[PDB]
Amino acid sequence: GGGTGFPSKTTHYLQKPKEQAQKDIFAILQRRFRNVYGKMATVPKNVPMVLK
RNA sequence: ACGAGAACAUGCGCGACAUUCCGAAGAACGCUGAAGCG
Repeated sequence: GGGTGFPSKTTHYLQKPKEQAQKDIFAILQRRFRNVYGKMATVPKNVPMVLK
């Protein structure tokens, strides 16, 4: 379904090492959504932040 | 007062008969209405 989350709808997170995948996802989210992740200085413990 | 004088290169006759512009051919191949959450 729709609204399952960022891990879902994205093959790359599973393939990348947890830390590498988290960094790449944070970079992508900051590139797209600058008003939430763009304001965040560092990578959060979990990327994306919220559970869907 | 000419190898001359008359004297239609003419008459009847259909460019016509038989013919399929057809034969073969997927508008389809891939494509999450989804991501962030303020």
